[PDB]
Amino acid sequence: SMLWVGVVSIFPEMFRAISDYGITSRAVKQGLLTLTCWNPRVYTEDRHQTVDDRPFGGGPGMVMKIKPLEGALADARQAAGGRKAKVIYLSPQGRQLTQAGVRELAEEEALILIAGRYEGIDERFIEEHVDEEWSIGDYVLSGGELPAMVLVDAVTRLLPGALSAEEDSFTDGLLDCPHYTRPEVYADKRVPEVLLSGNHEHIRRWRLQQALGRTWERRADLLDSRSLSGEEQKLLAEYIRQRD
Amino acid sequence: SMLWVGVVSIFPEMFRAISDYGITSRAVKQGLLTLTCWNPRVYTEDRHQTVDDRPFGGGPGMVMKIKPLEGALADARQAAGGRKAKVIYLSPQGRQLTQAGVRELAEEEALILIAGRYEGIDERFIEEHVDEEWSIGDYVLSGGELPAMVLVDAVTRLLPGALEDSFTDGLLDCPHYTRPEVYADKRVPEVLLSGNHEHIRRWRLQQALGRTWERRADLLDSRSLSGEEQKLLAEYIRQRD
Ligand SMILES: Nc1ncnc2c1ncn2[C@@H]1O[C@H](C[C@@H](N)CC[C@H](N)C(=O)O)[C@@H](O)[C@H]1O
Ligand SMILES: Nc1ncnc2c1ncn2[C@@H]1O[C@H](C[C@@H](N)CC[C@H](N)C(=O)O)[C@@H](O)[C@H]1O
Ligand SMILES: [Mn+2]
Ligand SMILES: [Mn+2]
Ligand SMILES: [Mn+2]
Ligand code: NA
Ligand code: NA
Repeated sequence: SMLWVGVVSIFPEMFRAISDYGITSRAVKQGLLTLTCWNPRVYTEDRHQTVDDRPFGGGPGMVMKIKPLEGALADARQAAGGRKAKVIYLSPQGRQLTQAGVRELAEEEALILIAGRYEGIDERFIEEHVDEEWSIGDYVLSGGELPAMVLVDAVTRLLPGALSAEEDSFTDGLLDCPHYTRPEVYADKRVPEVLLSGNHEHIRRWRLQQALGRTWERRADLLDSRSLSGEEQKLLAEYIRQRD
Repeated sequence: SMLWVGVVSIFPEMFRAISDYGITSRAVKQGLLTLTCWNPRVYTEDRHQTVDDRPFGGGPGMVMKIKPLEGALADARQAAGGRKAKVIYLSPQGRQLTQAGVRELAEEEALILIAGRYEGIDERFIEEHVDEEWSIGDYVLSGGELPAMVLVDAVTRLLPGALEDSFTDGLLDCPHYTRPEVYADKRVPEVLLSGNHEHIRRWRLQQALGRTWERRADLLDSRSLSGEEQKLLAEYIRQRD
């Protein structure tokens, strides 16, 4: 396989959402992706120990112990074999996931994703064993399982033969253009005429202007980090004066 | 139920990740959350159950056809009953989901989440039927199913009785420690083992402030840093190598 992924989670069977459905399922079948789970409860000191314990200093919730996690990671590294496995902890305190980040992660041989639960995992585990911390965004979820599946799904799309990933939002810093399909007219709304009767340069130009315009209206910060050209400044100026 | 959620998806089986697990599963059981799926493949009139069609203007991929989506939303809106249902489309082109956004969505009685597939859904469906578009972040996924579950999970945490946070009041969370006191030559900070609530309260606030400053200074700029916090953060900064 092109990419080996090992997931450290207390709910391995949640990962059926990506292993049984979509591109990730197809990539596993096609052999582009190997997906494996490692339950920390199977690695406790003895069968009478929980993965979690009480936080030192008080406060709400439970914290995940270092020993169950350290066991699961050791066993997962062993299964990675000769691959250079990057150990990622899914955390709201990590590097914000972006398409550029997804392209970087898609070049790795192996990835060991650590899906936290409760209030989090012990800092000494992160300090010792985690290579990088990643966030899917600025919000708090109950576990790192949906974030790990978000990472895996975004990365898998970029694997050769998995799917257009070179016609997307955040590829050239722009948002995508609108998409239209049959019928030509639906509920008093017709498909733009350029898509129906325009040539491949008219379509290329209308699609670029719509992408520029949508990015300007919704995600202005995206244009600040992406210096527009003279063609684009003209197409966007036209969009602004014509949006109504 | 406190919150009714209807999901329009071609893979309703994927939603077992939230219906069988955690807080969302617990909230369904506790009756705080009603979760339902509406497969557009059931609102199609052919032998192989088609939801996709070819895009106008050319280019790669398929676009999701209106009729299957029209059907599933109509049926979902009927099931919402007398609830004020907000129709959200999960899109990388929508409003970026943040904790403040999660707090706003948690005040709604009903939500109809539209989980797209392929290259997207027809713009005329979004223009006609969708109230707001939401993104989970600046990256592209193959479908709107993981994003819809991300929304539902973040919102459910804020439902009274479902369960301070890393994006609440500006700051990121402090580090967490548990048993043993010493592991592989690494000991838990002494403040945490001491037992003085004010010492712990101030150390924890300082570590949050410090972690936010180091990693997410942007969060701090858009925050009302008190005299207590300015002092604790100044101390965090000056007392590090
Ligand atoms: N936005 C996110 N992106 C990636 N992982 C997340 C995100 N939100 C929550 N998590 C995961 O969910 C786990 C459990 C969370 N309830 C704890 C969050 C923690 N109390 C904090 O505020 O940082 C975390 O340890 C992460 O693994
Ligand atoms: N970051 C995201 N946040 C919310 N939904 C997403 C996100 N990424 C992809 N999607 C969903 O996945 C569907 C299919 C995507 N492959 C299409 C994305 C589209 N080509 C674009 O660049 O905007 C979209 O219609 C959305 O429903
Ligand atoms: Mn596209
Ligand atoms: Mn139109
Ligand atoms: Mn917290
Ligand atoms: Na035609
Ligand atoms: Na705190």
